[PDB]
Amino acid sequence: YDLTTRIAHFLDRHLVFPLLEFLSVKEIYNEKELLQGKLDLLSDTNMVDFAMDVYKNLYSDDIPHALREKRTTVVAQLKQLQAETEPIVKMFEDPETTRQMQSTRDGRMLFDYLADKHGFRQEYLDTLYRYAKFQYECGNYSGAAEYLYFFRVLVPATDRNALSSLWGKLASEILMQNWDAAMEDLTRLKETIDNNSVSSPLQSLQQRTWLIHWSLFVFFNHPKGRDNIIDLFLYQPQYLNAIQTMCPHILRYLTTAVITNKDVRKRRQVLKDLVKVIQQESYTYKDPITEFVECLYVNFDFDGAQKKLRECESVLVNDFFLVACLEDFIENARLFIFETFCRIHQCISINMLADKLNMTPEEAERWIVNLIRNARLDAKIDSKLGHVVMGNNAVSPYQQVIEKTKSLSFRSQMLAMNI
Amino acid sequence: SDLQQVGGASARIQDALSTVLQYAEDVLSGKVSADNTVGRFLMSLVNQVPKIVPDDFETMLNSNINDLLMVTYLANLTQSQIALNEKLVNL
Repeated sequence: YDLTTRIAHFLDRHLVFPLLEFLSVKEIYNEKELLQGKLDLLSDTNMVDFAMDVYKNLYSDDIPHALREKRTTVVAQLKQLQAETEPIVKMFEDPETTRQMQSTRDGRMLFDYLADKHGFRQEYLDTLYRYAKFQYECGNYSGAAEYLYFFRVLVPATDRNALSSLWGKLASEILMQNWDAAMEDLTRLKETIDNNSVSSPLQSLQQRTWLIHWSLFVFFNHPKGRDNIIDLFLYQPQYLNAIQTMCPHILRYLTTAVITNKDVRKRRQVLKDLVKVIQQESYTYKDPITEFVECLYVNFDFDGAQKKLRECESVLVNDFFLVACLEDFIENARLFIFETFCRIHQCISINMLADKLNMTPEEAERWIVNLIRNARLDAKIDSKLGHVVMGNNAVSPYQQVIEKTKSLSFRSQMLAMNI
Repeated sequence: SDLQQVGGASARIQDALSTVLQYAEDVLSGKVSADNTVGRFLMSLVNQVPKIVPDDFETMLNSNINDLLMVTYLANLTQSQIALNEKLVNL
């Protein structure tokens, strides 16, 4: 692929502001912890997710990172460190810097209202340029940045400053929880990547990763963002080669967002073109919980598979990542493996499903009746042995061939009989 | 059809012959040369056709009549497709 040869010389030399260091010596579910570390570096420090990281397993070392930025909210980081009792004696930058920033906002704010009121085209651009330095320097001041970016955005060096501003507004208001602003810049970012800029190797890759970071976590209508991201740049499960790929996780959410919002016909293409392409072949042997879902599905097992998927449910229900639709994923994973299994089956005992998944046999019967009720399974149910029996053995293919061969030719001869 | 008429002509001679053979025994005394001899000829016929008797076998026979009819139907379709090719190339 073109853009892949662009990657091939470079070899994971990505430009990230945290450099390389993330929260060390982590215990539970190491693939999830490793994923959190590559994501923290590629999102330029998350922040919010540090609390989530500590909630699943007790770690002290967010303090670590959390002490070293001030523009989240100076008072919040200072309260976080003094709750811990970190005895820094290095908190002297902020009263000087914030006092310069206060004078800078008010001595911009007077011009803010004049430039709006006068409406003069040079004055508004000069006031915007005089603003642009300040909001780059501190966006905490978040609503001040949003007011500035509501109108013009663009300053004389357009591409870099506009694109960094869209990433910064999207990142800030995802952290602050202002979803409408985040939804606006998810939309504004995917519009902005067309033209593009110089598109020097790493820039295009960072843009792909930023699209993954806003799409990933699920607030409102993220299945539409799933549709927009996959056919954008043409269908990949990770969107980078050069062996080190591990984002890792997006295919899990993507598969569920196909299953609960679309027909599964349709998962035949996902199996070839996302699962068996070499980017996922690289990812699969870095995530055995993802591997069990795909490897059990493609080999069609009946009773190693169902136990291992139930074993995987136990880890997945203890995933503290944002995803919204958690039991929706798990329940349609149970349905989709059963639906896949039943495609060519002769029989299934109602009890033998029930023992296996740890459910009662009546609950299992009513669940199978719900497959039939939705037309996800042709069947008869034996009332007195308690077994569901399938029978789609279609005797006589000849007629539906006969339909087509003589409908076209005979009517074509009738068309001929008129000149 | 000529063979079927010869066979039905022969079968009607058998009905008439067996009627006379029995009636010869009823009238006074007869059938001595036609006793276990004819009873073996009639069994020789019956053992071959219809072979056996149960429901499994007539169901199998009717399934074969449907397949022979399906082959005959497909032969009408091949001949009609040869006709569709014939009708296109003779205009």
